[PDB]
Formats: sequence, structure tokens, C-alpha cells
Amino acid sequence: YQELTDLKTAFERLCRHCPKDWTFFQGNCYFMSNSQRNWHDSVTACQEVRAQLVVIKTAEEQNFLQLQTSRSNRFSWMGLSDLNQEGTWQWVDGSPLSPSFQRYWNSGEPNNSGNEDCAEFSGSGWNDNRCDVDNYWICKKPAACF
Amino acid sequence: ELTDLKTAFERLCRHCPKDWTFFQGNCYFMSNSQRNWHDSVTACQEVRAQLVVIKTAEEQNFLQLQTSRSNRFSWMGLSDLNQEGTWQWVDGSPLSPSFQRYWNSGEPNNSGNEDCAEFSGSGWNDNRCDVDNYWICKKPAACF
Amino acid sequence: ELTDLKTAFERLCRHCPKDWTFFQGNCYFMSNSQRNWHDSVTACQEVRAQLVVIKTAEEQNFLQLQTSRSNRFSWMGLSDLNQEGTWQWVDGSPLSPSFQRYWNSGEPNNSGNEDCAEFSGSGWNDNRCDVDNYWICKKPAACF
Amino acid sequence: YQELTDLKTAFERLCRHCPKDWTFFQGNCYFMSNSQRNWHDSVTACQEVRAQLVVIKTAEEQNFLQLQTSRSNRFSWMGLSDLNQEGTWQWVDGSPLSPSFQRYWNSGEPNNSGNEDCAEFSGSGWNDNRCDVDNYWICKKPAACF
Ligand code: NA
Ligand code: NA
Ligand code: NA
Ligand code: NA
Ligand code: NA
Ligand code: NA
Ligand code: NA
Ligand code: NA
Repeated sequence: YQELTDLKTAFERLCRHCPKDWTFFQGNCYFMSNSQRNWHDSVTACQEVRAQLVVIKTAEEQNFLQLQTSRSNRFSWMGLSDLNQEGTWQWVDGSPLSPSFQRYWNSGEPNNSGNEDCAEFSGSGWNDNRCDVDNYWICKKPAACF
Repeated sequence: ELTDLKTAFERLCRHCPKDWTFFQGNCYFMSNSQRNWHDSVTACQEVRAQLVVIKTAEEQNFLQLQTSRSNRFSWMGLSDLNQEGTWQWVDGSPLSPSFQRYWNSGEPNNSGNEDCAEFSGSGWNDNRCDVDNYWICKKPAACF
Repeated sequence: ELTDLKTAFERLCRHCPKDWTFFQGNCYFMSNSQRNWHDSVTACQEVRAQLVVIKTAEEQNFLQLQTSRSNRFSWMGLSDLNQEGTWQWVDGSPLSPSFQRYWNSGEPNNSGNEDCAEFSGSGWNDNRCDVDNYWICKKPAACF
Repeated sequence: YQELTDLKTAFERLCRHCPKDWTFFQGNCYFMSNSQRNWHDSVTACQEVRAQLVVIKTAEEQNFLQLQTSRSNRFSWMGLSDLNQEGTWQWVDGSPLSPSFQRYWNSGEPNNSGNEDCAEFSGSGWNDNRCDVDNYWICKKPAACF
């Protein structure tokens, strides 16, 4: 198992093809929008380019993403929301926000009232915001070998 | 992770030359012209490949499916040139006992100077090595 | 056979673009011109690579040997742009505690707007991000 | 170990580069001469092209080689000899002829007398012959990745 991890990784890293203007990171391609849209229109905007409003699965991915948005100083949408409006945050892929990720919300975040059910990268952490607000968005999709 | 590694490998290394078909790690070339068995052998060597040597039942099945869309007869890397009823692949290996099942009904033959194998949609036939047939070349798929 | 597999892998996948140097699975590009830190970052992205992020002690050593033949100063994918004394690689990862040893004596600094790291023959120095330096790009070696 | 063997093999098979006119087989390149020379001159002739008078290491290699020489109906030298003239056959790489390979000699082969201390592929098996005789020869060298 010692080598398997290394080799497996070294191998998966060879398939790193991403579209033009997209950035590669650990097996996936990321797209930083050039315009702004509300949450819902961002969810569909990503599907149009065969991607998905970014669903964060590891702490390393979260670090990469936060660095990207802060580099351009833009507030960006992520595929996380609580549309049932009851403290249950879920990723657009259907998975639930794991306990170990609550650490990423900025102090005071999230909030039960105010009709703010969409997560965004805001400053050095996460903020919940009105889904109708206009923000940049980040798309994510598997990297290809060709 | 062992299996996941193969998936990565299987995913990355599946590059085949233009007009060759990929299948389980290899590239297969169905010719666009016919030649006798010996010239088919050199034809494959010229493209750094080998007149197809069948190693698995799946490959045999795949080649049958490919062949079925045209109903061709193709030379394969199998022969009994010394006429001993001793069939060998061009890589020197003997036709194992478990692969003898692939001969079509009535094949092979210990008579008629039919010392070469041809691949059809239902199995193998033995035939005169000088006959003109299409051929099938085989070589490993690449990674880039 | 595990190790023997790597040897095969290590042997086959060591292809690097023209003018890049291969080292333990990766390709390194020592620039032929200078730019500021941000333009160096985009310069690497333009060639499907990344301003070098150092992951092992061996790589650090290798880059020092490479650098020593010219005594250059090169931008590396490390910065503290928010000026927190919090250094991060361009892939988002924090400078681990065990890699802090590579800073040259007297580096880094919590003053002087020197928020970018430059690679020298003896270690790292922090410097104004607008200064013009050569740069080092990194990306995986290929198999063909 | 089950997969390791498959994968390892599938991988080694990707480095199959051989010179012009040389034939590839299981990780190595083989050259069938176009002229004839005695044994000793064949040993050096192969070194000139960065190879070695073929040293057979497996039964599968032996089958491949025997098929090659019989295809052209040529008697060919191999890197096997008993120059000490005392029933001790050794490969040019210094390794000894293993017990399980004695099966390849043609009936009656080898012989203690007659000054025949060099092995050749003769017919469907091996023959020992006078080293000064002219035969075709087969060179062998590792296959490259480039
Ligand atoms: Na909320
Ligand atoms: Na909020
Ligand atoms: Na026959
Ligand atoms: Na027949
Ligand atoms: Na500083
Ligand atoms: Na400094
Ligand atoms: Na003898
Ligand atoms: Na003899």
C-alpha cells in the first residue's frame, strides 16, 4: 500500500487536460467566471460547459479555491445551499456538508434568518448570502487525458 | 488502490494509431488490402506490430465481433508450416489445448497444404498460405 | 514486483519538453528571461505548468544544484501576499513547519513589502513581488 | 500480487523500441544476421551493435528463437559454449546451462570429443559444432523506450 498510493497518484496526474482558461488541480479543472450571476444561474451556467458549481470534497481543495478567489478579490458562489431554509446545508451533488467543514464559515456564519441560503467565498472564509445576489462563480469538472 | 491504479493506467494508455481499434490494452489493425500469409507477416512487422497472436478468450470474441461487420477472412499469426499438425503462433508459442475449441467445424486439416490460419466471424479455418486475404495486426496501445 | 513496476514506470514516463530538465517524475523549466512574480505565475500557466511548488527535500536539493551552475535568483510558487507572515504555495497549501529550514539566513521578513519568495543557490529569500527575476516552472513528466 | 504481474508486464511492454531490421520479443530486440561467421567473430560482431550473442533465459524465448531460425532454414550460433572442452556448457554472460535446458539438444547432443564446443540451432533442436564453422548468428539486446 506504501507505493500504491504514490504510483496511483503519479499516474492519475498524467491526465491533466483542461479547457482554455481553466486551471488544473488534483485531477480536476476549475473555471473562474468573468461575469457575475445569481446562484441558480451559476448552477446552470456551469452545466452548459459540462461542469458543476464547485463541490468541495477535501481541505486541500478548499485551500486551493480560497486562494484563487482571494487572488482576484472576488466573492464567488460554490455549489452549497440550504434551500429548505432550515440549517441543513447540502452540496449540489446531493452530499451533505460534513461536520469537519463547518470550520470554514466566517464568524457568525451561517444564519437561520434573512433568507440567505447560498454559500459564497467571502474574504478568508465562507459566508451565506441571498441567492439572488450577483457573484462570480467557480465551475469544476474532471480533468481529461486528451 | 491496486485496481484504481489500473483504471488510471487503462484510462491513460489507450492511444492507437489512426485507423486501428483499441481493445483491452492493445491496438488492432484490420487491413485495407489482401496478401498471402508471409507478406501479411512482414506487413505487420513494417508497422512495429505482429500478425495477431490471440492470448485471451475476450480478444478472440472481440475479433469475431469486429470481423462480423464485414464477414471478412483474415490471416492471423498462427501456422503449421512444418506440417506436423503442430500449430504455433508467430511469437513461437504453441496453440494451447484450451484454444483448440476456436477452430471452425471441420478445421484444421492434416492434408491439402493448408498450413496457415485465417480468422472468420465464427472461428478459425486453416488454408493455403499463398491465398490472398486481409490481415490483422496487433501491438500495445500507447499512453500519448 | 511492486518496485519493479515503478522502475518500468520511472523508465517509460520521463519525457520532458525541449529545454526542460527531468527529475524524479517531473519536468522543470529554468526561464530564459525575467519577469515579476505575478507575470511569472501566468507564464507557467501558459505552458500548462505551475510556478514551482516544492514538495520534497530532494527536489529542493536538485533545484539548488541546478541554480548553482548560474547563481540565478528565481521566483518560486510561494508567497505571503496578504502580509500575515503566512506563506502559501500557489496550489493553496501552507508552508509546512519542516520546510521553514530552507529560508536563507535572515529570511523571511515581516516588513518591506517583500511578499514573494525567490529561489537561490543556498535557499529562499523573500523579496518585492515587482522585482524582475528568472522563474522556475514545474509539471509532470510524460510517457511519450 | 495478482494484478502486479499483469500491470508490471503491461507496462514493460510499452518500451519496445528496436533498431531497423531487429525483431521485438518480451522486452528484448533480436537481430538475425545476413552473413555467416565463426562463433568467436559472431560474439564480437554482436558487441559492435551494442548487443550479445543470444543468451536464452526462458523456454518461451527458446521457442521464439527456434521458430525464427527455422523460418529461414538457417543454422544459427547462440551464446553457449564449452571451451574448457569438458562437458561444462556456459552462456557468454557467465551463467551455466541449467539442467532444465538439456532437453533442447538434438538426440545424441552434446558430444565429449570431436572439438565441437559451440552451440547452434540445428533443425528443431540444438547441436554442438566446431567453433570455426561459418553460421548465421542471432544478437540480443534490451529494448529501449525511445
Ligand atoms: Na442562511
Ligand atoms: Na450572511
Ligand atoms: Na492443415
Ligand atoms: Na481448411
Ligand atoms: Na516578507
Ligand atoms: Na528579503
Ligand atoms: Na562438444
Ligand atoms: Na555436433
